[PDB]
Amino acid sequence: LRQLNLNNEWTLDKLRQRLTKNAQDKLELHLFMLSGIPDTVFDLVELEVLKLELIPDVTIPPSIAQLTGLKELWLYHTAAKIEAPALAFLRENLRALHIKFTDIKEIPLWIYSLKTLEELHLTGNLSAENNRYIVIDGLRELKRLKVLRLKSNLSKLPQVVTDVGVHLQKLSINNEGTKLIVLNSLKKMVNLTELELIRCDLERIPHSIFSLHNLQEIDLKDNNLKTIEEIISFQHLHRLTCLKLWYNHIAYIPIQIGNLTNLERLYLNRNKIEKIPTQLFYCRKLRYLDLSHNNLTFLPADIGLLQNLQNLAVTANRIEALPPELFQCRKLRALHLGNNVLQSLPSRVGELTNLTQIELRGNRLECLPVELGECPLLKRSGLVVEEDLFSTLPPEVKERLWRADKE
Repeated sequence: LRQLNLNNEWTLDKLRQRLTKNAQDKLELHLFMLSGIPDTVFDLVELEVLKLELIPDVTIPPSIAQLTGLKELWLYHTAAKIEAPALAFLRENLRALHIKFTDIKEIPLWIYSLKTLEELHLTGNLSAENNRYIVIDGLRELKRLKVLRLKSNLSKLPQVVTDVGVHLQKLSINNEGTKLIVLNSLKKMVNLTELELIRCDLERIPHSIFSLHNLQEIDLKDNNLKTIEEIISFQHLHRLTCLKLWYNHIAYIPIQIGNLTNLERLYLNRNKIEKIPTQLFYCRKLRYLDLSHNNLTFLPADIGLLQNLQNLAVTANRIEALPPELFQCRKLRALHLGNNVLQSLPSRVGELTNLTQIELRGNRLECLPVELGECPLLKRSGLVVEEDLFSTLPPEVKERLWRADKE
């Protein structure tokens, strides 16, 4: 009676109204605090992301096989019970499985029998008595995994993940402040491209990090690096293109950082850098530069050595003037320059053309240069600016911007 009442409550129309999209722009359905899964969910054929959140001991009927495009599946605090035709359609269609848990029994034993599983986030502790990576021992059977996110408060890495890593390309382990014992057991990551140690608290870089030639994304976030000294051995790794060293205790950057040229999204934000050096601007391929929340003494001129740079965020620094060299760069779009000590913007900012978003709530800009109104791609949504200095501008320029906004 409870199941059939659930079917009668949540009809297909309001479910279509409630349909949303995930981060991957895929059709998702967030079922929160439900007694079960209505068959109106399973009557769908175009669903790809079946999200199941806090449903007590549900039993999945076979009609999931009708959901022809089903690829993702979100289990958050949900004990899932499934049958064999469902397992068949998930063995031929399903290539993703997102399991969030706080208990071993919440994790079902069917999820290890998938023949197309490719993306897989296990959230919750996986280390237990006779169950430390033995909850999930069927991850050998899954031979097509490519993404493995583990928010599990983990202390060691299984070798079987290293075996799977012939096809796996992303491993992000969240441990809430627990150090793993790497011991150079990660070198089978030939296909790994994004090693993301979130809140690892390593304070050191093992050789396995700069032994893996396919790594392109390296963020040692919240690892409390007082010093970063292992970038020199990265030149054997030809594929590194983005060093997003953010949210760290990095006190200083050695001048040898000027040796690099090939980075694009150099994000060195949320650090303790005393000043940006000219050496850092020897990197010619930089397209994105985030230096938010630093102790930079000033902004030098060599920031204008970045022609392909698109977004620049030197927010929450001690910066007073933007050089004309920065305005020779035609590709500046997102200039998060706010909460600074900026005295003024030199009129050579009229050279700028592609400015899109700027933040100026804060700073010390005495009055708006009219060149800030000159930027075409910069609209009212992008020009997050004070209103009085905007009113200091001639009314007809404001009218032109308004007409561009509304027509």
